[PDB]
Amino acid sequence: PPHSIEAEQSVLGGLMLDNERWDDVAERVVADDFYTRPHRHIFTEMARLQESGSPIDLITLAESLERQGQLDSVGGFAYLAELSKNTPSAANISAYADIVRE
Repeated sequence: PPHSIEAEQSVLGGLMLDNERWDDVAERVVADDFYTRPHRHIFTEMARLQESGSPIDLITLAESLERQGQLDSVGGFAYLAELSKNTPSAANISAYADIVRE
């Protein structure tokens, strides 16, 4: 299957809905593997958060990006909200993580 942005969206959104699938995703993809700037930024952020013991769900994430002035640079809360809603829970994050890797 093709790369596209939807795949990236599903990885990120999916990670927001399930902070546990992180290790799997991290072992398959890296920030710079993402097309868009927003996505690389969000990914780096989730990396920082998760590597510091903090959850990477929508509320925690949006909260940290705002306290850092970077919320606008990522697409604002509206976009993070969109990623959270658009990605169905019935998806294989590891698969998409791999699709994004190549």
